Amino acid sequence: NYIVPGEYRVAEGEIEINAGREKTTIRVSNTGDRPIQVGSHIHFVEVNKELLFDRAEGIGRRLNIPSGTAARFEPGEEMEVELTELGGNREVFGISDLTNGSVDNKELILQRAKELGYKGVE
Amino acid sequence: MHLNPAEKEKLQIFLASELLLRRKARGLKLNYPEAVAIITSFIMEGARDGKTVAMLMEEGKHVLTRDDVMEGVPEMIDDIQAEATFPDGTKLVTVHNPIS
Amino acid sequence: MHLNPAEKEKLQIFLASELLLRRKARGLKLNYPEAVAIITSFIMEGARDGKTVAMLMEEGKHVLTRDDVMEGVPEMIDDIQAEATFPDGTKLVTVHNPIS
Amino acid sequence: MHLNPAEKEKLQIFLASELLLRRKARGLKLNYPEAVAIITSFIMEGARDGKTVAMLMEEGKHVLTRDDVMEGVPEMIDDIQAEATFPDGTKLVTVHNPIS
Amino acid sequence: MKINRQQYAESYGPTVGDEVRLADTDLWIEVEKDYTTYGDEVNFGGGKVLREGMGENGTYTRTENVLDLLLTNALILDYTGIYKADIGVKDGYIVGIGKGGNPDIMDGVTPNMIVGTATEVIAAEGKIVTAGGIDTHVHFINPDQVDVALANGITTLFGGGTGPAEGSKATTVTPGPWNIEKMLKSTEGLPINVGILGKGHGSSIAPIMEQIDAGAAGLKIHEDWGATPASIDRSLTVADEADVQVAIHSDTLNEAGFLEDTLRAINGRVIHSFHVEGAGGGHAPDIMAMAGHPNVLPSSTNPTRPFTVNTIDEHLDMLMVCHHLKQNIPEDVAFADSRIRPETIAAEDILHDLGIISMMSTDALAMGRAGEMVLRTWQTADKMKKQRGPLAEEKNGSDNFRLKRYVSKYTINPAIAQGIAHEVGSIEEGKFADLVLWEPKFFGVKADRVIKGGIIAYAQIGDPSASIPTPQPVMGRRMYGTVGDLIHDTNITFMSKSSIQQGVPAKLGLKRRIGTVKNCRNIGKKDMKWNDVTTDIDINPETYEVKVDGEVLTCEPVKELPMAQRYFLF
Amino acid sequence: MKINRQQYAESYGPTVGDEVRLADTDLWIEVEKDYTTYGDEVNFGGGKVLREGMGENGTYTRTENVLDLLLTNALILDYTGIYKADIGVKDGYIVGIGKGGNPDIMDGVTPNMIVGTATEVIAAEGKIVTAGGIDTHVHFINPDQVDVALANGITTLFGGGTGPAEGSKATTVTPGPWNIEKMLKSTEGLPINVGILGKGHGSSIAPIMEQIDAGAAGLKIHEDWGATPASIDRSLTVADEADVQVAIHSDTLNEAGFLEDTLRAINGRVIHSFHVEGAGGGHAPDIMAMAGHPNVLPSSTNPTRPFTVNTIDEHLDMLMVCHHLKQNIPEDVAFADSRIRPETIAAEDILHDLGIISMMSTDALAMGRAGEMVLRTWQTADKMKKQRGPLAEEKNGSDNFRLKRYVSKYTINPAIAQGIAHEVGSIEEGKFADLVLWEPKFFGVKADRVIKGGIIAYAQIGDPSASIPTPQPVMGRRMYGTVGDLIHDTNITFMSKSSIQQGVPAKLGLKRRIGTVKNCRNIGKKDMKWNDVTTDIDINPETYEVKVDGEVLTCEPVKELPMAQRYFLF
Ligand SMILES: [F-]
Ligand SMILES: [F-]
Ligand SMILES: [F-]
Ligand SMILES: [F-]
Ligand code: NI
Ligand code: NI
Ligand code: NI
Ligand code: NI
Repeated sequence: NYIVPGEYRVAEGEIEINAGREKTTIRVSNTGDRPIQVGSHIHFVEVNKELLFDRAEGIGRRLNIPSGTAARFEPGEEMEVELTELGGNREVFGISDLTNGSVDNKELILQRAKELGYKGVE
Repeated sequence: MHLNPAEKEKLQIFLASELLLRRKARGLKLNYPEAVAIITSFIMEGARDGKTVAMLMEEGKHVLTRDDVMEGVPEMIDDIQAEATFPDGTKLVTVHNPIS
Repeated sequence: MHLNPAEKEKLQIFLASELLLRRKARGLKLNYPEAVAIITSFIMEGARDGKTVAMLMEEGKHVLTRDDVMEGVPEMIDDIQAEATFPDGTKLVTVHNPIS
Repeated sequence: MHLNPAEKEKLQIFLASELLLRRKARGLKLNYPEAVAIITSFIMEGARDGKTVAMLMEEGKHVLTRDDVMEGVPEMIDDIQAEATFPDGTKLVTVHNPIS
Repeated sequence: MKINRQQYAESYGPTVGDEVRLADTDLWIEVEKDYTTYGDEVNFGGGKVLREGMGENGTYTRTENVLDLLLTNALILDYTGIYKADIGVKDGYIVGIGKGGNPDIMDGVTPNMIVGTATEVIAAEGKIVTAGGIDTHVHFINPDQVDVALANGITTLFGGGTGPAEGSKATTVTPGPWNIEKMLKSTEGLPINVGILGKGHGSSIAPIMEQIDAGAAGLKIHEDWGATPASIDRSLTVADEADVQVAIHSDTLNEAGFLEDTLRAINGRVIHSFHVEGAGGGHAPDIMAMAGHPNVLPSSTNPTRPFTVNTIDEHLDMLMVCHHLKQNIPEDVAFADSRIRPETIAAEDILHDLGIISMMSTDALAMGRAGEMVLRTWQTADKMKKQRGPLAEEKNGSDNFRLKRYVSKYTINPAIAQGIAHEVGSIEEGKFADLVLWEPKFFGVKADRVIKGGIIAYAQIGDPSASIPTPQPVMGRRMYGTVGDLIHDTNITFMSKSSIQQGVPAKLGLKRRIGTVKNCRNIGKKDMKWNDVTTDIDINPETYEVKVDGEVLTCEPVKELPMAQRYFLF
Repeated sequence: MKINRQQYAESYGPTVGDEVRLADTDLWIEVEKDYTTYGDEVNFGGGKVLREGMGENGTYTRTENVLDLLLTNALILDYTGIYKADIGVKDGYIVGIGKGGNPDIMDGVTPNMIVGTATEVIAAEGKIVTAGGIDTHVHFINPDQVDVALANGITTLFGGGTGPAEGSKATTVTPGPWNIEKMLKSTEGLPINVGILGKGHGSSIAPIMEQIDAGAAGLKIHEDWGATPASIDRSLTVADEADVQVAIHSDTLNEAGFLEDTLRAINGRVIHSFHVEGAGGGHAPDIMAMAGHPNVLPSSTNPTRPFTVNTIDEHLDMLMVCHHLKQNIPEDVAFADSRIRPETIAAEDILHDLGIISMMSTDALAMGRAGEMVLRTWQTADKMKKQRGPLAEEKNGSDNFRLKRYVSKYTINPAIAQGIAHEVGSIEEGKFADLVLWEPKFFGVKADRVIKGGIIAYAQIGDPSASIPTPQPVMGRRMYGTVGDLIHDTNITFMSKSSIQQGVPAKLGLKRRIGTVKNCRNIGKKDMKWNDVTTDIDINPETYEVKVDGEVLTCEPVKELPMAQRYFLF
């Protein structure tokens, strides 16, 4: 019966994020010499050019991590991450200007990525 | 004296600490604003004494203990932050979880 | 600390009482605002101590006597009123004719 | 209490002097605003005690000496001026070159 | 991937089924529902979600479903529910309650809650958000009272006065066209919403009505101006024509009538009965019986709230002091003993808990505390839980029913009573964005940030010279919503329809938002949210014992309250 | 008759060749030239020179070359020189720098500097007079920050915010047309010059541009809103059309790119790089390399200024606190160690001394101190003198070159960067009379009097009840320039050309002087007075060591600073 003012008494159970969406695991490496940290809601194909991964597997996806968190890649670090699907209209505008429309346009996205030197366009 | 706005405000912290210290001395368990005032004034006086930021981050956790304060007060105070003029100019001290 | 407007104002009463108490201690007969400050601060500290309103109504008449104050001061002070946070929340204490 | 604007302001000088006096007591060399506060409060309390303007002009030069203050502080303070209520009403005291 | 509930609540605030303690009370509120899509929570900061192309949309102009302001992850406590949502504000009004962000990439975004280039963000994760308090019993006596009110989450002041004049120190009255005009002009500088009451006294209609036409928003009948059958009648005839509310402080002395005579004069018309328990004024000893009637909108003032061990001693003397009574005048002593009654004060606690008294109010500076309406509401609810148990209506564990009953007393119900609930009084789409954020540890005690018309007006914030705003001293301070001409756009002056039609704002050069008082005369007790109970209240004229449904309503005074010495420096 | 130099300086302030110590620093400034005619010095008082028929002309009307205000015997410290002159003000602007008085009887009177019936006098003998500080990195979080700024001689605040909303607590952004309008209205009550930055984020032009048309004076790109290649690009396209400046806080996380990618997006366009050292934000670890580029206008924020023994401990924790980081999240720890770097902070001291970082700024209340931009500029210069010696450019004895280099950092250079140097930022004929008087003993620490548009706005002054204004307590106080409608004429709201052309001031009822932002897009590093150096800055990605011209730039932190414990009560 000690009172902590304003304390929570949370319910039992756990919260599943991004429920019902396809999940994909991919390996990613920071080929650069400075650290790269990637937020939960950036269109994954549009991350820093010097991250090497199968760029196609980043299209229409973002990290499957709690909203507002990030994945960190030290220089030279390679690790696996899990991605989830973008939702809503599944359109991306701005960021690196690789999409500017539907994420369904994989060929166009990859063409732009390749031309601009985003590593890992296969 | 050429008091600036912060010097005027911060006099009030010293005063509140003096009040709280009198309450503690007559045997009262201190409340939330009293505890904050005491620890804050301690930090500012410590800067004036020429202690380092790192010293004050450590010392600030030993100014008041849970038996000095009312139930729940330790858990109400996540940190106390204060800026003061050190020998090397104004710096911020943050004391994390000052009362266990 | 989360000071509200009244907490800031009422710090000044404590300060004025501390000033007045120093003047009394060096042998001065106290004047009108000094006497009011001392009795007011006594009430507020008494609330903080957990005394009742009724206790403070009684005690407030014995804080200063006519020999502690200048000529005419007892007759200038018809009553002193102060609000403070008691264990059961804010209450008003009125001390009637505090100095006979 | 019926505090007027000057009474409210001048409480802050007393407070700053009390702060400075605590710093001096724990062995610190005082700085510019600290030194000014101590001498100013001394003047105002002296008026309250019923000293004359002429007494305070003299005494104010002996409150702090150069060994009580930081390098350069004596030369920073050309004079200290304060008004207070004497037995014969408000008067201005100017202490010239208070710290040699 | 799953997150445990403790960690989820720490990051985003609580979600469905989680409970939160209100300050240091025994009251727990439970999240009833949550508008989020788990994994797509909005948040703002370095590497967070509300960034261009991500949770912030980079395409749409402000007009295109974009918000001016998003409060993320709020725990809303309101008569409408206790639930988790983002709150979206535009043009100073609440335009969406739901889920904000970017439909490009997020699921479940409310269509008009797009975070775009135009959008400011306030993080409400881990905060309780309520409507601004509506204080309908304000004496305008000392302008320093405004900050006092804001600091405890009040955003609308309805009442009267011209400063520390004896009429105003006694009564919520700004009398006559000229005093009303002057105080409407003064109001241009007060950083809070305001409505002004005229003097509800006269035996001819014109002297009363000209106050309404001058810009008053209502009337106050007060015994100190003669709460006679005639003044009651004329005021209500005016109010019925003008569509404004009348508040009453009845004839304590029973000089021209007893309670039944006042009720006869009212003649079934709608009226707001101030300090209905009666320590604050009214027919001795039985005024509180007003609260049983269907045409009465009953409020308490705060010094009797709740019943404590110091209440009587304090009031007996408070009454003596402010009425300049003498212990050596037997009439004055008998008067005080007839007016300050533990029997009715104790029953008042219970009548609140039963939903029979519908509203709280301050009585600021005229037997009431400007910054304690919200505070004492929750202290009352806590005392009632301790003494009467969880209400029968509660769904196991939580105090949600009680919390909705009590929040309604100082938000929606006073707004409905005054004819201003189209603008203020609850967190609902289409209403003015007067919002109060509270840390749960300080809930009901000291507001974190008070939003007025969509801009922060008051905040507990620290050293203005510091590197960040959190270092000491943290104190309540006026924010940019109160500065310059922004004070005009963030606050509402409520006025009668007739004064608005007659162009009073232009005549006086009022620049504040102008709110119309309406739909005051067609309401009753049944319209008081969660507090709609009508019943026959019997008050024994000899013993002052209060009975409802044949049961004596009594409870004990308490020696200690929560929301008290843990928090306050004095 | 001859006067010895000591006595001359005591009476009239110093003259040619005399030196003055800056506060308690080791820095000495030397009078380079003097506009007076010895024997005809202007002075005011009983039996003094500025009296009718004598030094005051009794013939001419105000229009006829007469001044509204003469500052007598000023020691000017400015990028244009360090020299002795009278300063003449008329219609709120500096109209003459030279020699004031009466051509009837005095030699050498500047023709438009007649002291006449219309002329007020401020005695500046023995004072140092500078331009008001131009702070271009202001978060509008707490209105109490304005006095803090004035007290340390700042007269223009450029930045953004809506109060203590999370967006504003992180970023200098007032987002969207509505928030911009609201803050323009708030600005009517702030006694300081102001310009407001919109959100430099979006992937379409219109959402960004509508902020400029609404009255923003510039844009801020901030990583917390997504400092992506797209947002950078669109903001600069808008700025190039609108002729306003863009400030950037780049992608610390290197999420969408490294420094080179941000530079590619900028594509040679002009940009103001905030807190270029990077503890305050930006591409880790090499952001400071921005300061080598010709199209970059680089500023520091003040908490790293200068490098001291407490700086790192303080920042590592400051960062942790304000970003709500956890010691038990390895990413957050690695993030802090990558962002707070002694190697780059030490190099930042040197880069200032070399003229490679051109500007200072506060970062008020969002990792920066509102009242310490001027203070820390001089503490930096003093540390550099102690550690690096007199600069090679100095003419024996004095620190004039260093003093002009450093005063430019907080006066003229930020004004040029923002497109407002036609109005403010230096003591020159034709510019607004924003002037700060300093006693040399308090120089850079506490301003004596701050003149805004030719009227004193803020002053260190004593007891308002006293016989004279010098008795205690002497404290900073708002003066008559801030009162009533005079606040409108003594301060400038800076706005975009398009908003001015579209009549925004009239639409919003703005009464302040309206300043036009212009000539922001056609400038570069070469235009930064005394701080125009371009070079290749190499930052080692492993060790964070900074090299220029193949030399490692390093220096030690100091344990003590001047302008510190001798002066401050806390
Ligand atoms: F009343
Ligand atoms: F009342
Ligand atoms: F920042
Ligand atoms: F920043
Ligand atoms: Ni009443
Ligand atoms: Ni009342
Ligand atoms: Ni920044
Ligand atoms: Ni910033």
